Amino acid sequence: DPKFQRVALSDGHFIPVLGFGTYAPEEVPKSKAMEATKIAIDAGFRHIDSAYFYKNEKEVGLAIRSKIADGTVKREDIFYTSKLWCTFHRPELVRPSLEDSLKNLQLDYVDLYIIHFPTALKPGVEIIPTDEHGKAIFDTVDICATWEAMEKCKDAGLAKSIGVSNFNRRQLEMILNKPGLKYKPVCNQVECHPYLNQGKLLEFCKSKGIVLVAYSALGSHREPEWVDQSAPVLLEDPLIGALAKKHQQTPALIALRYQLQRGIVVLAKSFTEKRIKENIQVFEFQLPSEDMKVIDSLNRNFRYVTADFAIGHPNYPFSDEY
Ligand SMILES: NC(=O)C1=CN([C@@H]2O[C@H](COP(=O)(O)OP(=O)(O)OC[C@H]3O[C@@H](n4cnc5c(N)ncnc54)[C@H](OP(=O)(O)O)[C@@H]3O)[C@@H](O)[C@H]2O)C=CC1
Repeated sequence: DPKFQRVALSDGHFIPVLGFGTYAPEEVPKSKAMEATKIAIDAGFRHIDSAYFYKNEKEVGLAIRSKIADGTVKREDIFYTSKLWCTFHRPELVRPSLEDSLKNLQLDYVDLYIIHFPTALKPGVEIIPTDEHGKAIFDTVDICATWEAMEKCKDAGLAKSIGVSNFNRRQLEMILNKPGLKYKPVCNQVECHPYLNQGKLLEFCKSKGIVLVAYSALGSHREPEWVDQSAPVLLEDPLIGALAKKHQQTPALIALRYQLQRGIVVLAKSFTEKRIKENIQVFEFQLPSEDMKVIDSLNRNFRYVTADFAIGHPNYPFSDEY
């Protein structure tokens, strides 16, 4: 079945091309990620994307283990991703954080463990420590030192593959060029959609054998406190709509298909049963090249995720052109 198709990672493992996103706004209970991940697995999703920062790994782990126990899948059929949060970048904190995730999931390994952002923050109890004025407190940690601790996690068997998220081209070169490098990042998970199509970073990643993984491919949750209401609304875009009508699909499906045909691994979050089922219908139609070119005209360098917490940090990723 085409919906189970996978893309080769540089390390010899394989990643399903469509993934299920599990983040939701803080008012949504974590149970809904559990319930939705069960439905996703039933619908045919096998790649599941989470993070320490989402505070949902006990719930997503329960979902996965329930679907292993009712025989819908085996562990090896699931591709689960987690992410190292910025307050754990110090080398001594990386494996213990992954081990905590694994204890919360009740799983023996993750398929993929990635550095969530390139900006280390002060370690401690707070997930985003701040000062008196509500600004985040930075830390100074060499990203290469964090990377070597990620390599040790692969060697320990706790992560089948390792990668990065929200890195720019300069930052990927830092790791690629690290003396002693043992494992190249297998991916770079970044925002990507028709308003931010990532064409330059994609070409760079492809030149280096790194898979680009797209988040906010359906336009995000648009939470205030990360997105100004003046943000363009991807799923209401009238041209995406016209193409959805042309193909007898939906806007969401156009947005997802665009990414698949560019060699991108695309995430899609939905906690609505009908939509979960819809989204995996992306494998049931194709776009012609002329329509791909039209969708390329939508690019406007618009980010739903600016990571304002990290503005002023030396490793802030989004100042460079790519
Ligand atoms: N590495 C990183 O820094 C980041 C990683 N991520 C990952 O990427 C995932 C996806 O990105 P995210 O920004 O969460 O959201 P998406 O861009 O995937 O959009 C989710 C929104 O689209 C809605 N939606 C889903 N499918 C449809 C459909 N078929 N028709 C209409 N609306 C639909 C959802 O509603 P509903 O659920 O109510 O159905 C939700 O409101 C995250 O969950 C997370 O796993 C995201 C941001 C950052």
